[PDB]
Amino acid sequence: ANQFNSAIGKIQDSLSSTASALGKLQDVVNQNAQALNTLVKQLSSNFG
Amino acid sequence: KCVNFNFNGLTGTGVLTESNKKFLPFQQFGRDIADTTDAVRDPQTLEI
Repeated sequence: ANQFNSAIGKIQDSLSSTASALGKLQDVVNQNAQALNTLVKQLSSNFG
Repeated sequence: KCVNFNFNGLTGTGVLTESNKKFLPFQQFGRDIADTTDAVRDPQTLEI
């Protein structure tokens, strides 16, 4: 009972202090944001 | 209303909405992160 409850409490301190554990889901948004932003930037190019 | 907006520098289309954005006294227009002009100062009166 003391081991299970103490392990759950460490999750709150791990996600608050360390934000890189969720970086797997952050790359999904970054790859989608960089793909849309770069796709827009080609409209200003003259393309010859 | 959505119609053609041409102020002295360019021809475009959009809807005018009063916002809190401010421009320099000698500044005409400005662009967003997409390299597209989101606002143009009135060539006659002073407004953004």
